[PDB]
Amino acid sequence: MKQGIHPEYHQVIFLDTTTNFKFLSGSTKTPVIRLDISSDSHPFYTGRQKGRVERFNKK
Amino acid sequence: NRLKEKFNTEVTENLMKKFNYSSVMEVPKIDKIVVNMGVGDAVQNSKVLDNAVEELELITGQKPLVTKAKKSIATFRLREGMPIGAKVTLRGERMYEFLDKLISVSLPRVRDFQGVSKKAFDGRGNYTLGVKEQLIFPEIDYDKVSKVRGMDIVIVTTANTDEEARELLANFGMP
Amino acid sequence: RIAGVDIPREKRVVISLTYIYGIGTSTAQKILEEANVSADTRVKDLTDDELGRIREVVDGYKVEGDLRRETNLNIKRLMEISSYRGIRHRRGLPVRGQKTKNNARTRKGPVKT
Amino acid sequence: RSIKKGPFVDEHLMKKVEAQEGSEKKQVIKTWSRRSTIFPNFIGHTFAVYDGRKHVPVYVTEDMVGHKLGEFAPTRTFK
RNA sequence: GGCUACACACGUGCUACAAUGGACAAUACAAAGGGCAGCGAAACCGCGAGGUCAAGCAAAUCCCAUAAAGUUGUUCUCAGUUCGGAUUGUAGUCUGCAACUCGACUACAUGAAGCUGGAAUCGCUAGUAAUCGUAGAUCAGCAUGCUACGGUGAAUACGUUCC
Ligand SMILES: [Mg+2]
Ligand SMILES: [Mg+2]
Repeated sequence: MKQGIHPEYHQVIFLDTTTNFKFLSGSTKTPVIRLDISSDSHPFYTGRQKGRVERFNKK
Repeated sequence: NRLKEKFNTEVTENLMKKFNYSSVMEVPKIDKIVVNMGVGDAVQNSKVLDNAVEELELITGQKPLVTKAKKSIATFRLREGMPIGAKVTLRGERMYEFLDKLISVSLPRVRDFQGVSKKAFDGRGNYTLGVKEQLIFPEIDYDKVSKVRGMDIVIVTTANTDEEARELLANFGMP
Repeated sequence: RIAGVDIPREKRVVISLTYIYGIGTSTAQKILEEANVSADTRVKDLTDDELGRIREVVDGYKVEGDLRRETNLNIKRLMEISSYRGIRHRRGLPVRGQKTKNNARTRKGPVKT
Repeated sequence: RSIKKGPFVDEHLMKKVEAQEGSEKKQVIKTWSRRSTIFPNFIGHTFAVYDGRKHVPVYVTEDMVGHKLGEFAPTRTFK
């Protein structure tokens, strides 16, 4: 890492307040950061997801 | 260093059991990630490449290497020596951080996510991501996007085989 | 962002929510009733609680993805069967029984000759 | 019938299908009644619909139920 | 089944391109016409198209039927937008012996070209053009058309030089 050209890449916190998953890591962001969706709140990881015949039988 | 401690604590064991390894040094590691942008529009506007540079630089945290023309082409009005794209090799703590970010933050911000591609291997153990949009990152304020643009995130490994790579990446949290 | 897509800052809430594929004026008003905010507000000034109420209400409603999938798959279905409307979809012509003798240019494109 | 009355199907056609309900399905059924709705009891049959000069074949599937026979016998031949 | 086709050309009308405006709440002033197995008041249910029960009504009595544009308020802030509302997908209603070919209407979602129109050309001299809604004929059902109705309401017409 050359002194003079790289940014301020400091350790910050990633909070998924939806499921309060509080993860620590680096960023050039400028310490608590807001995130809405994530591997612990997104459907496909979590595995939970939100026909002409059955349709026609109800009627 | 959540992901690296995770690797050394669990995945070494949960993988060496699956591949009957006699020595730890057989076990896969990510040696580097290369992040490209492939900017072909810099023939026609250099401001484009400057934005590209700044955005890779903000995303990753180091000044990206301006790649250049390797051989000159006239279908694209493209002469040798000209800048195209810019790359960023990542190694170490920063690699594991960027990779956990990918698994945990950005990829779950795709406009129409229904799964990464799962056959994205060269046959040897290297992985690429066909990214579409760059504002998917938190570092990027969506208001300063001068052009929606995609990226390539290569991941390079010491696994000799794609299945070992699949298990490594799953065990970190890739889909 | 709300439903995986940005929305304008300077447009009010009821209007900004309409820039999702899948959510119009009615649904926006009803969503804002359910997650009770005011409509006068502007998302540059809304707070975390308000925004999260809204997200929680929106998650129940198919939008920005499954809706594109429903439409595309329904059309592909009626094409895979050799139906009239799906023939029209395969040809690029109106579907509801309009007249194509004249004035069908949304589905026909501009004038060709 | 696009309405709370329930769908429409012609009675003769219904009777012929119930006759073919032995599931052997050796024969194509002939018809002129494009007006009829398709039921889930028509799958695996083979109907022969009148377009206006031909009793054309149509094979029935489960993606064809909330529809009509007439959707599969185009009356207008245009090239 | 077709007259509802569609690579295209023309004519005649409707909707718009927005701030003399969009959305939303309150409130006002008409004409003229039609109505028996036909107009369907009120009440209730439904977000709405409507539906159940049902009163009056063969007429200056009851009904279609709350006219709208307006006026007063809030909000939008000149952007393809809260303009525009095609196109398409879904769930529906009413009629009908049956709405795919090929009905109208509704609700939800999407949100096309279009930012005032080339050469050319049209109507109109006053309650007229322009604009706003309303009724009827045919009609089981369908009207951006046809015929009738009224509300607001201009500017200009020196003069026959020229087509
Ligand atoms: Mg004709
Ligand atoms: Mg509107």
